[PDB]
Amino acid sequence: SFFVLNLVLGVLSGEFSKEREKAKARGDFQKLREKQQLEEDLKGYLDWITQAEDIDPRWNRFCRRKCRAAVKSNVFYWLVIFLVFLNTL
Amino acid sequence: ESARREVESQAQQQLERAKHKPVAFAVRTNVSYCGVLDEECPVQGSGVNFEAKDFLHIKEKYSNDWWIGRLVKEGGDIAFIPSPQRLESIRLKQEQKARRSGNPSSLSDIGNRRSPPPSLAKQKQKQAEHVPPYDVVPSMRPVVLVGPSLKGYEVTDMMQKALFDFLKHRFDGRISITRVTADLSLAKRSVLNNPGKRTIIERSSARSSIAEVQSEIERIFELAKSLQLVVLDADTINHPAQLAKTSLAPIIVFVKVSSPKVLQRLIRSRGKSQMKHLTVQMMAYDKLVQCPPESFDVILDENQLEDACEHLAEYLEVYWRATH
Repeated sequence: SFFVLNLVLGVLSGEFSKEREKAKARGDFQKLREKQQLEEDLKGYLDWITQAEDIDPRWNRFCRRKCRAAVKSNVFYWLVIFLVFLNTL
Repeated sequence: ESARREVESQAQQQLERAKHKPVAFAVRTNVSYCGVLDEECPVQGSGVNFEAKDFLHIKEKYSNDWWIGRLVKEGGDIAFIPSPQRLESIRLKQEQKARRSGNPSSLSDIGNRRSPPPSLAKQKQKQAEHVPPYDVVPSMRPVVLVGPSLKGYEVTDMMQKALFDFLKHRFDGRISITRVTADLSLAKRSVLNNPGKRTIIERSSARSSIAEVQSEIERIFELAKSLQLVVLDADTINHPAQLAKTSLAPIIVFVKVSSPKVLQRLIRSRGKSQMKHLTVQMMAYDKLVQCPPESFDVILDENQLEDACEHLAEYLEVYWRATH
């Protein structure tokens, strides 16, 4: 029960690596690789749109020009974390 | 030898008395030739073997033989460059002592015709395209912001508004933004004898945009004496081929959209009425991403504004402090 279990675990864990090698040769990890970076850029390029969505050449820029900064100024991070801690309490 | 000693240091004193002299005009090189055998200068410098299309501006109206000026770099020291007429007469002097330069050959055939080489191997004709010596650019190089697609089309030009603030709203002492509704792409100053200047003169090139596109040069070039990069929002540049031929040759910054798959949701985020042209959106972007990358000097493959605008900032942070 402690040696047979080791044998079974070893055989299964060495058996699961051969299929991993076959998938790597086929190249199934790339699809996950591209999806991560493209999603990062598809969100990394939305700031250009959102930061310039309220270009002012009515005056809702009054808040959005600082709401974007304020909610991302390491204050709403440690304050929402504190509120979540209070809720858990 | 009192003749050489008396005037040897003439250039060693006149280039430092006016250490605060204001620079004007500009020079760009085409041929980089050393000065060990071609010194011919009271400066006694090593040479002018800097690079092709070197960055240096000259305004010191010296004699008609040579022009001592300034090289723009981390240090505000002085330099020296050959005169535009000096280069023209000497670019063939290096090939003047090239024995069989006209037509005869040295392949064991001596005495066929002999005679001095023909005058065609000189500046008598030189009619390839009448390319002049070193040309002039503004006090700094103009700025053209290509990408992500055809400018002025919703998403494309709105990518330029986001990065804009930065530059201008960050120096306010080196940036004088400006807009031009002028076709720079079909604009070239290699006119035969004279561009159109009149309006009703009834000539073959009267009703043309050449007259109204040359009128914006006075807004550039010498006008840049305030040391400002001068950006433009013209919807004309879509490839670094047409503009990088003439004297303008601005700095081209390419905003990189990485793989041409993330651009699909970037354009389709507005839903309907964004595919009037459709096809021209997603390969005009990749066209730029074909030409010699070298063309554009700054690639902007980066994430949210806080790091990509730094790339633009650091490019001009060393550039603005090097032009003085």
